[PDB]
Amino acid sequence: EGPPIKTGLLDLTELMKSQDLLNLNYDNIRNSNLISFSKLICCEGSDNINDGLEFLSDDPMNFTEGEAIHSTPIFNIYYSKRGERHMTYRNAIKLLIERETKIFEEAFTFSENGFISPENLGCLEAVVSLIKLLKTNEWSTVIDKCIHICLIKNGMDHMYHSFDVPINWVMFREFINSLPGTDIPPWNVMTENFKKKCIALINSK
Amino acid sequence: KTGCPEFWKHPIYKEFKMSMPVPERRLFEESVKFNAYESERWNTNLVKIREYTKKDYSEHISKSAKNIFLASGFYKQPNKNEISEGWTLMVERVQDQREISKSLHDQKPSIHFIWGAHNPGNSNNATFKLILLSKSLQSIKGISTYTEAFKSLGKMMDIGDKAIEYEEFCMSLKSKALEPKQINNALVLWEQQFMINNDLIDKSEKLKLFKNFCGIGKHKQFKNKMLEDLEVSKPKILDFDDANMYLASLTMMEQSKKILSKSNGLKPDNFILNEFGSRIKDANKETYDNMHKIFETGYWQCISDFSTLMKNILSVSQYNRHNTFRIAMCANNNVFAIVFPSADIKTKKATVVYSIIVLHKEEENIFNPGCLHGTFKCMNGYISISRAIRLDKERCQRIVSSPGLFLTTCLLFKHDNPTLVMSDIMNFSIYTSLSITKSVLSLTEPARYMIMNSLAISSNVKDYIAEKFSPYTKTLFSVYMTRLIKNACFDAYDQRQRVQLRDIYLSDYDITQKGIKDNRELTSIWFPGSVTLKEYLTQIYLPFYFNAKGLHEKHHVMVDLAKTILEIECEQRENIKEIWSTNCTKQTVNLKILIHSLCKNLLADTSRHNHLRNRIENRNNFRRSITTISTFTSSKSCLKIGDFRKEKELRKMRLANPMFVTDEQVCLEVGHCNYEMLRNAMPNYTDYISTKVFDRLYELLDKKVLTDKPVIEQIMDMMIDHKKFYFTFFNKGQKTSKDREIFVGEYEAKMCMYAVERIAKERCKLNPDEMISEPGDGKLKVLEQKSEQEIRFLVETTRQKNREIDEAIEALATLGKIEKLSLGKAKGLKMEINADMSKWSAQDVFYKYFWLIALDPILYPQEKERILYFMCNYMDKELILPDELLFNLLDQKVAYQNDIIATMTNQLNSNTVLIKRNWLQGNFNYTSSYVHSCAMSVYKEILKEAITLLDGSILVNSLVHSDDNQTSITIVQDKMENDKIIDFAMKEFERACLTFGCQANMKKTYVTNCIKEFVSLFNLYGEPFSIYGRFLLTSVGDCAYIGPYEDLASRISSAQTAIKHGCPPSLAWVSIAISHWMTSLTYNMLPGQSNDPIDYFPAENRKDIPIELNGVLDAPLSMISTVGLESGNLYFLIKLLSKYTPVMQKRESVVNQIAEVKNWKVEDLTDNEIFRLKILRYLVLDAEMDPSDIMGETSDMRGRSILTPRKFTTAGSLRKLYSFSKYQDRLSSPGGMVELFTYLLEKPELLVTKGEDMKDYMESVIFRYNSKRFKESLSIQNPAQLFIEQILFSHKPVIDFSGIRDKKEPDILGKVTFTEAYRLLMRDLSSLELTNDDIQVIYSYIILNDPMMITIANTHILSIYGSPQRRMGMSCSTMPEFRNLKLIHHSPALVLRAYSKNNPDIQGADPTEMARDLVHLKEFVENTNLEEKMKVRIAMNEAEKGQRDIVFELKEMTRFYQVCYEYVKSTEHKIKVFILPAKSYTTTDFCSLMQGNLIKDKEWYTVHYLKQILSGGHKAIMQHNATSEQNIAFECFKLITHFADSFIDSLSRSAFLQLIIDEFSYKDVKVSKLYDIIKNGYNRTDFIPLLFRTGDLRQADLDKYDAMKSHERVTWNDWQTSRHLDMGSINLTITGYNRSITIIGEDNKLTYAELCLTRKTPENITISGRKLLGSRHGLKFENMSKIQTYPGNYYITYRKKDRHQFVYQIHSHESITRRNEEHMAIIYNEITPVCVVNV
RNA sequence: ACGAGUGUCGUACCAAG
RNA sequence: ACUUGGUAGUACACUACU
Ligand SMILES: Nc1ncnc2c1ncn2[C@@H]1O[C@H](COP(=O)(O)OP(=O)(O)OP(=O)(O)O)[C@@H](O)[C@H]1O
Ligand SMILES: [Mg+2]
Ligand SMILES: [Mg+2]
Ligand SMILES: [Zn+2]
Repeated sequence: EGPPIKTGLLDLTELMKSQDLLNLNYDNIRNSNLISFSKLICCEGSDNINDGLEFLSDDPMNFTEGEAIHSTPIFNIYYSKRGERHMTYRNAIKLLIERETKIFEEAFTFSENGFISPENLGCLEAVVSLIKLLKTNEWSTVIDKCIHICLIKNGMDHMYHSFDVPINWVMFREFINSLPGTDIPPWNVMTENFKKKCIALINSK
Repeated sequence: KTGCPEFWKHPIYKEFKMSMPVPERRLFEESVKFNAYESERWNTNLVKIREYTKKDYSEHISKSAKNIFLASGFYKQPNKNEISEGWTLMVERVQDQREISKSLHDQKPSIHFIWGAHNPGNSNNATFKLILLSKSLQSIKGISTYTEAFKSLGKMMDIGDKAIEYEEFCMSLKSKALEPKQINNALVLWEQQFMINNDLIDKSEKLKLFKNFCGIGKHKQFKNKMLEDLEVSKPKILDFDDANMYLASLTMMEQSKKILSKSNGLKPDNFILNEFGSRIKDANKETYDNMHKIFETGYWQCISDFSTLMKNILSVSQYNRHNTFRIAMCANNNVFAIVFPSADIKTKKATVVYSIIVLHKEEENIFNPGCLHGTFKCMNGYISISRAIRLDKERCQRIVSSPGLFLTTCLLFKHDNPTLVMSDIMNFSIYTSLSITKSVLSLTEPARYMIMNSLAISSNVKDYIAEKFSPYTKTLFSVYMTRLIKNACFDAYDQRQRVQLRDIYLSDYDITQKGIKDNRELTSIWFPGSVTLKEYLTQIYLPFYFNAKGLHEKHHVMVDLAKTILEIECEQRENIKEIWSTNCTKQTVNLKILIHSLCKNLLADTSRHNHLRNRIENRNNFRRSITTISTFTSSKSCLKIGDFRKEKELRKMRLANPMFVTDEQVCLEVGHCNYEMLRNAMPNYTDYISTKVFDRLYELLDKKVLTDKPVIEQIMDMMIDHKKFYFTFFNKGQKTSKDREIFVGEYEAKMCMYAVERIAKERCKLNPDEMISEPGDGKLKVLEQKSEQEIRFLVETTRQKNREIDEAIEALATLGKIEKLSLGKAKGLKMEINADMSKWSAQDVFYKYFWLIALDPILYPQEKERILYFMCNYMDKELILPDELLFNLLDQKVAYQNDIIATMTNQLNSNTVLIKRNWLQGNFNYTSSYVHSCAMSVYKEILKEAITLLDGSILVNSLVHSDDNQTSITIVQDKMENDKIIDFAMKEFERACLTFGCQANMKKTYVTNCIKEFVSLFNLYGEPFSIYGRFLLTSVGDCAYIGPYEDLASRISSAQTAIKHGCPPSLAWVSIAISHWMTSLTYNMLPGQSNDPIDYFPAENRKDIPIELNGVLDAPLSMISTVGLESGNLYFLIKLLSKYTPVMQKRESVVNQIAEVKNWKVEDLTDNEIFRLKILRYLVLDAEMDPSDIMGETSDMRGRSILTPRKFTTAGSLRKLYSFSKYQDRLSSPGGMVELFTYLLEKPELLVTKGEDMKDYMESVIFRYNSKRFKESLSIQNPAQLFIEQILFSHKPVIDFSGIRDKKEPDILGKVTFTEAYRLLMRDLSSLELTNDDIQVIYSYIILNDPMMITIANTHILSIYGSPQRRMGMSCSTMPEFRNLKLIHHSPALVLRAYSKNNPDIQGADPTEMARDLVHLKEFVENTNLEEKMKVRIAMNEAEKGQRDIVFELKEMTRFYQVCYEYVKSTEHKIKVFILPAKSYTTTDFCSLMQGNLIKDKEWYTVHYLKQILSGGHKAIMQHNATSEQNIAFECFKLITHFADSFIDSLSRSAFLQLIIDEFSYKDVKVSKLYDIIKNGYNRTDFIPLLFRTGDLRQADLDKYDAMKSHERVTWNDWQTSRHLDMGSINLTITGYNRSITIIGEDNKLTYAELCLTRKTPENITISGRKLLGSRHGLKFENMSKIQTYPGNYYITYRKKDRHQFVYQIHSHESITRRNEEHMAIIYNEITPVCVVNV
């Protein structure tokens, strides 16, 4: 327990509490979500993502390897093995960011133009302002952090802290139920949980 | 002080001695007289006897092991051909034993009901429905047997246009509450009750309707039955294997599905939805959709209508004259019932007779489950009438409670299965939930074992089907289910091959991923579709728990059980001649093998503890008084032998049996036998009665039989004083197809068996805190551990034996030789034998236990002689036939053809049968378990010898419960194929069981590859598994009807137990909703009913009322599972805390938020909040209002309930008690009860204890007889009678509510009703004052005092939900470091005993921890001002009255002790094993896993916390000396250094570490403080890199580090990736004085080693090698690859020493070659080189 | 009729005419 | 066999293993 360690947009103190990112396997870190990485971002005005990663280690890590076992109930064991020179924690974090930011931006396109498109920006403003008013529920902060991360990667970290709340609570329901849902991404369940909780809470309110 | 000389002359001992060889007799007699306290060594006798029998044991082991080459691999496989042959044999046997009927009209009703959809057009008015029914009955068109009677019935219920007059007459009758009032051709007696009008019905038609149709009086009374009237025939059942019968059953099922799958045309709106729909939908939307679809179907309406109609039929079955009938209606305006006159339903074994009538617009639109009598045309459609149905109270209760069972079954079978159709599941579930007959039990009970054994690798299921399986198919659904079971058994084996193992992710410390793959390839059993393996096992095991308990009739079940016992006894008498055998004869024991195994096991067990006798004495209170042992002072039943003519005797009649009729009694009337005629008709009848254990102890103490001596001395004296043992039996009443006999014995037998059982228990490896009848879920973890170990053994071994093969094959992969090598590699094999023993207690060789007493080294010769004398007498016990069975057999009038009961009782000359070899059920659990473990040890030895014959590797594990056995075998060999090994293993398992007198059950024993099945618990290849549904279903069918809160609490506990076994959250919410709904139905508490509390308390809805006051449970599913029944108060307090905490403290720990409570104001509090806070302050933390009168109550007799309905106080049960007469004598005395009260007041500890000596125990028993609830615990509470109590008498006062601290009659009668109780409770609570200080006390002693509640509150407050994950590695976990979360160490009873006696060192507690427990209790008492308030109240009352009131002071003391007991009990939270998605290493890990596992059914999430949930407190900061802080610092730095080395860049590691040291904190202790502690300690040599990087290293540290070379200093310059699989770079360095070695290698090739010395000579080289490699380095050196050698070099070599121990040396090439080559010339232990050494 | 059953039972009981 | 009147609270029930 202690004050956060600010090395770029990363928070090493909050890395200490991220138990699923403390794997010593290159494949496990590489194949994580943006939710696991969202807890590490406290940029507070950072326009890039590849500065704090210089504080992450560059030593080789382990990677998984499989092998069949000669037994009557056949099965395959998967163990850890010393990786190559390019299997480092920093490289795994970079690959995680590169894949997951793209996946999320595709999941929150909301447009025929793209993620940065002004209509998508207004939709994201409405989504963030919903949580600005409605008390933070258990499935909101994760999305807020992911949106902030993807805005940093898209070069408009400026247009996240400049969010101005535009309230008629009946309008929210329509805008949200018509909001489309993903199928392939880990947000195939997350964003639907968010919509269900938000519509239920605004109905109660 | 003296032994028993009588034992040597006993007939049983002489028989036992003459059956043994002469040397064995000498050994037994020398072992009995052996004194381990006077011999040179304690094990002189055991070692001598072990050596004497060693040769025979070795010969037996070797001969059994050599059979592995004689196996053929042809074991019992449950393929389709064998199942078909077994089925054919079964059909022949059942056709022989039953009368098979191929005709359809012999079918019994599958469901005792017919149903039709409601008419939306017609009105739902009772009078209009009655008029419509009357018009429809009269207009029946056609002619039949009862058409005229039905039309006459319709006529005699008409009212014409006098509906208004009928309504006013009914209202007038019901207002004041007989003479029938002529309305219009109707003799109305009451609302819908009519009198049979003789003018409207013909006499012949009336007789036909009431005798032939309803069975009312058609029979002849028992006094008039003659020889030609008794029925002799076999039970008639339908031909289940007939083609036409099966087609008819299929037609019935198809029609039921066609009619019942329609929509109701309504909107689903009920209690379950309106109360728990949000939670169910949040947990899983598909479950909400499924239940919403269920509510829309005709199935739900049909079953709800049947339940409601049954309730309305029962409610009017009280006052029925012989010439009347009643009409019952329900919410369906087309379904009615005619209730026919019978006995009062609330009388003994009374039945109800009804006939269902349905009006339907179109024919064939009738639900007819084999119950219809006829469909006749009438005006405007058709009218269907069913046959008359007679039912008893238990079957009516099952019908009433059916809807919850149906909903639970439908939702359990459909959970997460899109391939299943809801209609088929609903059809099957409605037919299995409304079944109240033994026809489907006879299929559900054996289907489990049949299908599980057919799915197994090897099982004996063919002979089970051919010999034991016997379907009992009286209904068409029975035929359908028999066909389903047959198809499942046919398909089980050929679909076994569709199960696949999950990929195993192991990491040298844990297995992250394991289990069975979840692919829907298996074929569903009960309905079309596909299921996974887990869903297959659920379908197999689930219908066994639908069955109703207690469907057996005493008349037949008593005779059945007596026949079973007597048949076993007669078979043993006339066919078991030899006691000892050597060819595995049934019911014989191999003498020498048994003796040797017992000697070896006793030597192993007694060597592990040097104070075993003291453990036995202390753990079982052997030196304490008899009154301090719970089992000797309980309310259980025991037997008394004597002369009880007066007690049991409760015009003359003669017996029906001609063999017991005197010539002067012929001119009399025949009557049912009772005690008087039984006593007169039996010459050698021994009299007996059943009393209570505590009352028997009271009587024995009063008559000076028992004294105040230590209990063990009294037991030893009783073992020789009590020579004749008598037992009786009764039917258990379990849900199986056949009942279990339970034996009740005397008190003295209880003492004698207690001593032996406790002696044998301390050697067993079972948990002393659990019971045999209730195995704990901790075994669920044990299984897992074993499996994991075996998995590792399978991975390391095969790999180790196939490394060379794989390497060569791979080099050749980039061919005939390839397959030649591949067939020469060692293969692995996994086997799981899941076995049960057949007739564990009945067909057992008791004589073997004799040796277990003779060979015991912890007993004296006198004690051994007395125990063996007791066992000899026990082998002479006599079983008393119950008087009811004798009544049954004395009124037959026809001699049974082959009567075993008459033969074994000398034509009923006596009522006792001598039972010799059958030690009765449950009397010798631990002794038998110990001998079973010895048998398994012998079997393991046989397997080890057999496998080492093949030069393979083996690992055998064996878990042994009472008789349940689970043996897991892992084998790795390259010799023979696996089927031969499996066949050998099973043959040797059977032979090992037969050697020790046991026998494997052909019904439950089977063999699998990847399925462990211990007691109701599964291990699916490393993954724990439990059928959680059996906890949900049992929560619906089982209800004691004690009260609303009691039933609700029991059901919530069942739901919590189901959650702990892996129940998905949506199903748990469904179970909780169903529990609440059923509890509200039973006690009329639904919105708008009589007892609805919503409008009596300041609550908007039921969520705002505590569940103790008939509210609903508002708590997260995480709190219920981890706390349970205290989650409502905790959640309410947390909601308050969140509501009234400033926003600057909203996201802090619960402690910091509670610290701000003092700034609250009571004025700005909602009335509901004040109400609930007052309840918490004065009803939970105090005893302001008594739920019942407390005089005579003890400290543990106050629950968490507030409104407790009264129950039965059976006077018949009480008058049998010897101490009750003494209590009644004392009560009717001038100054007896007041003197007793004064004595209790002078010695208040008797309120907590119950007397630790004779006089105090008797006084306490007499005092407790005043409790009025202790008397209700000694009485009979029939669940059926209590069920009809809530229907017949709903407005009767039942609650003994008595305000605030004293401010002809029905058997159950209270003082106020429920609504009056609510009103009085509100009137009294408003008189109390709540202050900010009171709220502080509430928060301080409900949350702040218990670390567990603080943790739970913090988890609810600080939780942050994270990434979704998939369940792949479910594992068992307790709460890590839970002992830090225990505020009070000891049990509440011990803590209260210590508090009352004011003594930290009591006869059962540790004086060190009891002091802390006492100081906790004293702090609670002082801070809540409990004692001060009690003293103030006592003084005020005494001043007001003038003289001291003993009654008031005694009541105040009782309240004080009950409050203290409840507070101490509220601390203990029995968090047992949980099943969690991942492995738990800390408390935070456990809480996060448990919280994230209980929010969605599809996936589990990751939960993080803003702050520390486990904040340091009174149990966390305290209890930690200097070494604890030392370990904390060590853990902190071990963690931080490696975290920096793993996740921090090299150039920023030192700065990061400096920041960690100077600024952060670990476990609430500053890191700087920890670093200072480790620098100022003797362990700084373990943190040299840390000291060097910071700069605090000294030359003294280096001298200390390199000065430990004296003990060969071993260091690992690098960690291996996996040290068990041998992966990762091996870089090892060993150093001593003037010698060092360094070894480098990767995986299994040690690349090289360097040996630095000071004298380069071969002698120094070898001595240094031995001294270095012999250290504790951890490198194996035998798992490394063998290398070639070159001359002049030195090599690290390994060699075998103890078949598992190895020697590592350094040798030369010529040395190795010479020694190996001379070793070849004559197992084969050769020096194997591994690595090269550079000297 | 219904419940139970290869064990004779339940299928209310009593009195009076 | 039939009519009238009267009576009826439980399976009087329950083991070992904590
Ligand atoms: N309800 C019980 N009451 C008393 N002892 C019991 C009870 N259930 C089990 N036992 C004890 O556990 C042992 C195991 O009984 P189990 O139910 O496994 O059947 P069994 O008597 O061995 O016969 P089988 O397997 O052939 O039906 C019994 O012999 C008895 O000692
Ligand atoms: Mg058994
Ligand atoms: Mg068993
Ligand atoms: Zn930012």
